[PDB]
Amino acid sequence: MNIFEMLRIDEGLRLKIYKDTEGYYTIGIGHLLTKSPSLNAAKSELDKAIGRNCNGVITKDEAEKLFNQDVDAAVRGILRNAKLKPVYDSLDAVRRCAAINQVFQMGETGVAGFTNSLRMLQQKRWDEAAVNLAKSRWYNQTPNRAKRVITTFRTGTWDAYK
Ligand SMILES: C=CCc1cccc(C)c1O
Ligand SMILES: [Cl-]
Ligand SMILES: [Cl-]
Repeated sequence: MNIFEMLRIDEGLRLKIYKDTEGYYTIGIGHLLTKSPSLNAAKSELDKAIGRNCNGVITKDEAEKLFNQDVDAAVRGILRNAKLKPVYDSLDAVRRCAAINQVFQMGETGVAGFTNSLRMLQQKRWDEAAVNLAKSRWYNQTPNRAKRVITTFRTGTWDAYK
């Protein structure tokens, strides 16, 4: 298992513009296009991102391409965050995947306000952190997924992803 397989499991793959769980225009492997509720803004965005007029549809290769960039962007976001960097580096590899997933799903922003959890993760207080983590809108809106990630933090193994 690795970060890509992991996130490809959590986000799925779709070749046509779609609305995510928050009702936003997305495509491929969880690639957010825009927050605006205008489809046309979305297609514009899609066009800009691929480098061609897609008319709302892309190839697998194209999705995978966006995906590579996106993973990359997430990690790099982590490492550039003073609050995040230190935690992330304190962790082992599996656990690090869990951190990327959260960041991929919610942004460096969303993750930065998980102060308390962050701290607990840094201290290696696994179960403690796992409980804290659950007390959140994130867990409550996307429970199956949050569950997987949390377990991942808690145990350091890939069991949640079987
Ligand atoms: C709940 C936060 C866990 C966490 C620790 C380190 C770095 C990132 C990006 C992260 O999401
Ligand atoms: Cl792009
Ligand atoms: Cl879910």
